[PDB]
Amino acid sequence: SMGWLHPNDKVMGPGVSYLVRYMGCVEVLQSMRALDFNTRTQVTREAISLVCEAVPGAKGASRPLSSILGRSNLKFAGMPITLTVSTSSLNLMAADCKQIIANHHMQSISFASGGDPDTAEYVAYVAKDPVNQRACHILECPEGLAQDVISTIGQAFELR
Ligand code: NA
Repeated sequence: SMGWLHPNDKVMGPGVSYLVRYMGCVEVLQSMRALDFNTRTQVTREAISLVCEAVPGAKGASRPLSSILGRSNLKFAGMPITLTVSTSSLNLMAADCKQIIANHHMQSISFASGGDPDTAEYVAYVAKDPVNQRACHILECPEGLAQDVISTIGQAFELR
């Protein structure tokens, strides 16, 4: 119930893997450091809402915070992946266990959070990549794993 869930060497070395469902991303148009924590949390909650209302079968299924949240990218939304969380990156690998959906360098991650009780299986993180710029990426996790994922993302960030 307290503290990191995995040995530090594991997170620093190969990373920790999870099976989750990538749910797409939502462009983020302000630096997270310019916003208060409560606002950061609202942005992630709303990004989760945006993707869940579009992607069929999403467990969590005018808009607020349109100054901060922009367009959705649904190209890879709904796809099962292996997420590998390490000190180098968040690595997102497709169901063939070959194709890389995304590899978000850890140094590019500027916020991570869960949802609320209605979206408790979701993880949101704000990253940069050359495709999506600053965007909020959404993962739908199996029961139990969302908090593990969020904790381990922090562990990786800190150990980097
Ligand atoms: Na390493």
